[PDB]
Amino acid sequence: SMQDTVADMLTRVRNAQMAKKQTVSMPSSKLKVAIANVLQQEGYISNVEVAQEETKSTLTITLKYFEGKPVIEMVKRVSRPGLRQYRGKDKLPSVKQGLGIAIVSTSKGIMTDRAARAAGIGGEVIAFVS
Amino acid sequence: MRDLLQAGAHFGHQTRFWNPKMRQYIFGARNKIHIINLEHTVPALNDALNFANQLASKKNKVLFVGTKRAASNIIREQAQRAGQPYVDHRWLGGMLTNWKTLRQSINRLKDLQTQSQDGTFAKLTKREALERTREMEKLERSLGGVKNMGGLPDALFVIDVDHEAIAIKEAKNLGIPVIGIVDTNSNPDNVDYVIPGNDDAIRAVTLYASAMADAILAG
RNA sequence: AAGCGUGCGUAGGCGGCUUAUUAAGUCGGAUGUGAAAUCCCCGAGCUUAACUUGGGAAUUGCAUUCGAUACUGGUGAGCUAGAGUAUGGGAGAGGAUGGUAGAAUUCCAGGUGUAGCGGUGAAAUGCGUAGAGAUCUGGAGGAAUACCGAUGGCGAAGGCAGCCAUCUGGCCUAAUACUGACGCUGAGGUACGAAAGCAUGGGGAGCAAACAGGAUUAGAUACCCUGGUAGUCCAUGCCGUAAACGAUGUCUACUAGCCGUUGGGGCCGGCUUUAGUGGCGCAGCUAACGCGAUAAGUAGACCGCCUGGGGAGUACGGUCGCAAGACUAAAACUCAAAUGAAUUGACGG
Ligand SMILES: [Mg+2]
Ligand SMILES: [Mg+2]
Ligand SMILES: [Mg+2]
Ligand SMILES: [Mg+2]
Ligand SMILES: [Mg+2]
Ligand SMILES: [Mg+2]
Ligand SMILES: [Mg+2]
Ligand SMILES: [Mg+2]
Ligand SMILES: [Mg+2]
Ligand SMILES: [Mg+2]
Ligand SMILES: [Mg+2]
Ligand SMILES: [Mg+2]
Ligand SMILES: [Mg+2]
Ligand SMILES: [Mg+2]
Ligand SMILES: [Mg+2]
Ligand SMILES: [Mg+2]
Ligand SMILES: [Mg+2]
Ligand SMILES: [Mg+2]
Ligand SMILES: [Mg+2]
Ligand SMILES: [Mg+2]
Repeated sequence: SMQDTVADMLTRVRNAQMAKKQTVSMPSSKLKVAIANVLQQEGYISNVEVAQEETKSTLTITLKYFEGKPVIEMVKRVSRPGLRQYRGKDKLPSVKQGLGIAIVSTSKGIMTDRAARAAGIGGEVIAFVS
Repeated sequence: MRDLLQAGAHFGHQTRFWNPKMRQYIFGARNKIHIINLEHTVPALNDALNFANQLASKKNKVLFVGTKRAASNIIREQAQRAGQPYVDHRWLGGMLTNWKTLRQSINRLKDLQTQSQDGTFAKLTKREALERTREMEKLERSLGGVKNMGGLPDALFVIDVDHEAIAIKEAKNLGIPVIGIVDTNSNPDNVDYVIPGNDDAIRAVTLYASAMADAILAG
């Protein structure tokens, strides 16, 4: 059934970028919003919205395209439910030699790889984005 | 704005042969036929006409290529009255890619037409010249609109981006700029200036051609 | 080369959303320890180099202790998008049991009637003057259900077709209500699983392995013809295999369109929406062929399986079986290929 939801969101965004959609909606969640805010701060998406219907929330992402091709060229789930990643502050991965980002979950929140390296911590690697 | 409204640039092909890549440039579909919205269609026809005018003002050419067997008369009509190269019968695969080879036929026509009523060809048989006249007619009905071109055109104007796909691919290869009047049943794949509107109507094709020509006359 | 024949489920793996808490995983610090040598880096002595040697770095570990709580886990509390339940309808060769119908074949008795029938490429074997074949009447019996009939339907798969009753399974579909993550997948294990075969007892019309005869043929243990027994059918059990195939494991989400068809819902013959089942085709994917919302695309969860060809799915051991066999499953030896898809020719009874 549906078990990984972070990967399901990443897959929705990837597939909507492949089909030149301008917006992608999905069922919202606290962690999904926390990852969408990081994708927006790094300039990878345009806008993030969360609409409460009555009890089920819906997240809506606005996508960016730069000269035809999409901005998110590659997005990859790294820590699956079947295998979690858990890097340390020294082994934090770099994506495309620092031209891409790595979403990390640390006890200080969800951040990018270089933010966690600056803060001298690092926990679960969620996704590579470029 | 309203001149294309009374022209039938709105009505199009039936709502079963649409290309899904034109759903932005459509408005609705009444009576089982998609109707193009002319509002945002005019704002791009004007840009295409400005591009054609500024291209004719910097001393460049533009090939009018239309051969759908319906607007093949109006294309020659509104082009030869505008001093520009024409394509009326067949898109002649390899006109731009193998332009050097077709030069060897444009020169055969520049020699054959001059060998009919320009060099006073006399002292010959009446039936022997019929074969050479057939050669010249077969060559002219195919290339008589590109004789005064002499080089690769700088722009192109097509009446059916769908029916003239070989020409659009040759342009997208040779790095030329294309302009097309793309209807509902057509792909806007490599048209540099897409102009949504009818590609088969009499008055609409005549309007597109006459407007392009009147923009060419800005010289 | 490689998806178990198909399900169900045990251990296990993995699991929706919100919130409080914890701090096990995870992260950070500190403190012990992680022998020296070796490796690495600076530099020091051998005329240089090997070599010797000072100091570090490293030893990514483990333990203790303190801190951080995003994520995973635990615990409490909630929620309703997954899963399920109740209530009205609908389609259906779903299954099991028992009746019944009509056509036809075969055989039997009688009537008419007389010389062929039958069969083939051509024949012959064969059946006929004891009366065949043809035709009519009556009867007996077994097996299968023309037309409808349909890339139709139902079923987990194997499969399922006249009609009727009885017992029974699932699915679809509309509303309202309810429960509140009750889920997905599953090694072992179990259930079902074509045909052929096997056991016990029946039945036996047609067809027909084996077999017999006639042909053909160089031969003909065949193909063709005339017969024909097991078997095919029923009851009750075994067997457990198939090109058991979509050669495509199950579940979930997402990604242009167009054209059919089956079962429903909605709205005005048409439009839409669902559950199936088909034909194309964008993107993407692919060695290519192709696939393309019924993916072989994009991702995730669990499982099964592959690792050159042969020897070999064989031996030996074991489990199961009445047996036939099935299942699990090697090695020596041997070869430098075997293979897929496409291309250009040539050939084709
Ligand atoms: Mg194979
Ligand atoms: Mg299978
Ligand atoms: Mg369990
Ligand atoms: Mg668990
Ligand atoms: Mg801890
Ligand atoms: Mg040491
Ligand atoms: Mg709970
Ligand atoms: Mg019956
Ligand atoms: Mg409740
Ligand atoms: Mg299961
Ligand atoms: Mg098993
Ligand atoms: Mg026989
Ligand atoms: Mg098998
Ligand atoms: Mg198989
Ligand atoms: Mg359908
Ligand atoms: Mg329907
Ligand atoms: Mg297809
Ligand atoms: Mg798939
Ligand atoms: Mg493949
Ligand atoms: Mg064996």
